[PDB]
Amino acid sequence: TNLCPFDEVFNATRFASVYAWNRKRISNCVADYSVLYNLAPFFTFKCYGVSPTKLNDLCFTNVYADSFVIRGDEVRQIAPGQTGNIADYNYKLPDDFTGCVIAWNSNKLDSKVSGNYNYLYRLFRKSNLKPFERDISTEIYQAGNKPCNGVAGFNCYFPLRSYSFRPTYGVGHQPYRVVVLSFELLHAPATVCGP
Amino acid sequence: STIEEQAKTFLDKFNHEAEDLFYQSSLASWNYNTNITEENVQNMNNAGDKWSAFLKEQSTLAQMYPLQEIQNLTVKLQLQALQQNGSSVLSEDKSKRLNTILNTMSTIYSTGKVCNPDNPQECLLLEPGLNEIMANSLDYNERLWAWESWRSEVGKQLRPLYEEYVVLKNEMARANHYEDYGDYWRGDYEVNGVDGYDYSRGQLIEDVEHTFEEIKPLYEHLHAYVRAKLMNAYPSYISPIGCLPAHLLGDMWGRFWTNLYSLTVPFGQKPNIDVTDAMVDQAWDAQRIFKEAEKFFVSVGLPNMTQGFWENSMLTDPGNVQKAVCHPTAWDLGKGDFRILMCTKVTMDDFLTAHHEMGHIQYDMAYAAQPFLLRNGANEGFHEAVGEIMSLSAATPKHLKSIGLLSPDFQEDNETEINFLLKQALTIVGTLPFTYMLEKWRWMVFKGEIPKDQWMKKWWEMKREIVGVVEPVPHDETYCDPASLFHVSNDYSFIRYYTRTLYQFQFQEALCQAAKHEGPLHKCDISNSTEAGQKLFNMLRLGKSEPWTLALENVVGAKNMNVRPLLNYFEPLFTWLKDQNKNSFVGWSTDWSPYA
Ligand SMILES: *[C@@H]1O[C@H](CO)[C@@H](O)[C@H](O)[C@H]1NC(C)=O
Ligand SMILES: *[C@@H]1O[C@H](CO)[C@@H](O)[C@H](O)[C@H]1NC(C)=O
Ligand SMILES: *[C@@H]1O[C@H](CO)[C@@H](O)[C@H](O)[C@H]1NC(C)=O
Ligand SMILES: *[C@@H]1O[C@H](CO)[C@@H](O)[C@H](O)[C@H]1NC(C)=O
Ligand SMILES: [Zn+2]
Repeated sequence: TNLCPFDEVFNATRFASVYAWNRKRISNCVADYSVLYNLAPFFTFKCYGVSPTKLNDLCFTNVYADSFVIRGDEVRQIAPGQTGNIADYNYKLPDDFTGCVIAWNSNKLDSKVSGNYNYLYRLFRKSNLKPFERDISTEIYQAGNKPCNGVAGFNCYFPLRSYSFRPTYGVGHQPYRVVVLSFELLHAPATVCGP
Repeated sequence: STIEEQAKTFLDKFNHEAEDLFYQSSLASWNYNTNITEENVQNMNNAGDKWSAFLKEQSTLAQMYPLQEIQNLTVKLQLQALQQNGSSVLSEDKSKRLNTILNTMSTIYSTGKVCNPDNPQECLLLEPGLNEIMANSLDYNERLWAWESWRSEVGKQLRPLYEEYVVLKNEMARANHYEDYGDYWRGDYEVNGVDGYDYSRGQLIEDVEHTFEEIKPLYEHLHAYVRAKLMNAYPSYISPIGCLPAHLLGDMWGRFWTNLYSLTVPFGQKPNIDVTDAMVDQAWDAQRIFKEAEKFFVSVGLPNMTQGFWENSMLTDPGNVQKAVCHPTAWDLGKGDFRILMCTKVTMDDFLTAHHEMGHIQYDMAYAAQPFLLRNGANEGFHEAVGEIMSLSAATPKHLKSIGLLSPDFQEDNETEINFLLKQALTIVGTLPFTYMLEKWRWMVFKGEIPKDQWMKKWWEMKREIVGVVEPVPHDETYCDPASLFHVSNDYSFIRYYTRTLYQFQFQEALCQAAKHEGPLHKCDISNSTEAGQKLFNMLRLGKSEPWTLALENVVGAKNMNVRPLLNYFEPLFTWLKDQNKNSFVGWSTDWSPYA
């Protein structure tokens, strides 16, 4: 009768940057989604593959607990078959993605007057992202026809930008915290069913 | 790689950096505006200087992209906006001299004072002494003294400064691949690279002249009417055939004829439409006014104001300790941060200006998806025209009856309509000749058609020819009367006030062609009409991403500025004036002067 640790993830003091989005592997416990199914302390919940209307009777192999914080208007980009800044340079979801996504406003926490330069996201990239890939590179992006020599100059840019979150943005620019619960199931006994 | 690909990333970086810096500068300016303290001034100066330095450095960096090898219209427009040299092409000594000249001219204009002899202490500034004297006093001698004293105690400090400013600006414009500074200003309407929607920089003068020529008869009739009323006001000072003296046109410079309304009421037995009493009676505050404005804008399909607008904006004078400027303004800080700053009062004028500022906010909100360099109106006349069309729509008696503010027993008759159209014409018609005349004089002075030793001699010639305004006191060449105006001495373009006055009347009727209006054009209202709202939003959402000819065509179906809808609007007053002018003479003689 082990409860999966869903309580300590949602109310953490801080989440990492967009390009350093946090992952947690959860197995061998019991997870009950009926706690948040009919409580409504969040703002947005939507998902694909599994119907939330009492489908926890099935068995899954592992649970991924992806978590990060982004801009509000970019919450649309966390979805299968989507293209954009986040969907090309930060985080790309599979076309047949199965799992749930919960997004809620975090203006009272992540917004500071005169900016909150603590959240980073990639702006320029040399290619696109394969599904479920990580980017922790700090290499200078080359846009011109000359070597960058490791310094910012003509046609040489730093690929990371910081959100300047301040409590006077519009709803689109205000910080939104996103948690993606992915139910990974393969050929396995799949002890993580969540009765 | 391709040069456009080398420029796309540069534009992306510039956008992502300029958004934050512009937000910082705007926030600092807003903090100064809502709270006047020394630390606020220092912070705003620091933020503005940082933003300006970043802009100049980015422009210098961008000047290295060859525009001749780029074909995408949006990228070409953005890089053309970012590649301007500005005044940096001028030499450092010349640039410092120009900045000193501009600062001195502004300081002289905004600091000088006027007082009669034997009163060296009690000397009045421009406001609230000169403006109130001009707009309220009916004494001929006092008005003449105030006019001549303001024009003689200021123009002397402006004439040599203005000559040096003209020389420096002309050489700066010539050094930047322009014929002259007038061409630099006309370059705002220039369109190139688009097939079938092109515009030449020299076509603006031709279009303005054509429009004024076809406007002329209405202005002649209105001038005859105003002249007859003024002659009845002054029994032995205005000739039945002469022009109008410049010191009798309401305000200091005669830009607007609004203050003449009290002397030109057609039917004085019927009071104007003043609804201040109904505003006060029903316990109505600023919040209620803005909710009504929001409902009016919602009724046509445009979105509503967000929560941030309600939380952050300042819709009431703070009073107590805080000191704030009360000039209404719609602030767009960016990143979904919209505000309105105004000292609301319970008056119909505030009711209309609330709709004006809310239209400004809606138009700013419309193109928020465009890149940073294209987040402005198509040209310098669209934005205020969109502002004014909302007030025109909301000022009709039908709308005021649709909000439960007037008694249903009130029935509109022809007398009230004549009064309303005359009041509108005393502001709309009475400023087009002045705007066109001043812009023409400045254009041809920059071009060099007028030698310096003849400047004033030409300036007052058009006053006799175009505007039909005569000089009360003879003037020598040493005077610099045109420089006494606000815009000319602060290096401001002054033609935007012309095209706007036409553009709005093209939009209005177009929207009324989707509202299925039946009857005259002076009573049309776009409320409760989704088609008109969609048609307007189609133009608003484009911003500066397209040539203004396409934006105009997307609404009115025409590819050029036109004035026929203005005459269609003023047809009833035109017919009334034609009927009333059976005995009065239309026209004026230039050689007539009050002092002979
Ligand atoms: C205005 O500024 C002063 C000093 O800068 C400060 O003490 C005061 O709290 C400010 N007012 C508001 C409403 O923030
Ligand atoms: C310019 O590039 C944009 C890509 O953002 C494209 O949508 C547009 O069609 C292009 N226009 C031209 C004229 O190349
Ligand atoms: C002015 O702009 C042109 C290109 O628009 C550029 O070649 C020139 O260097 C600029 N002037 C200065 C002084 O940099
Ligand atoms: C603005 O209009 C939308 C309609 O989509 C509505 O949902 C929202 O509640 C409105 N805003 C307010 C403050 O009522
Ligand atoms: Zn305005």
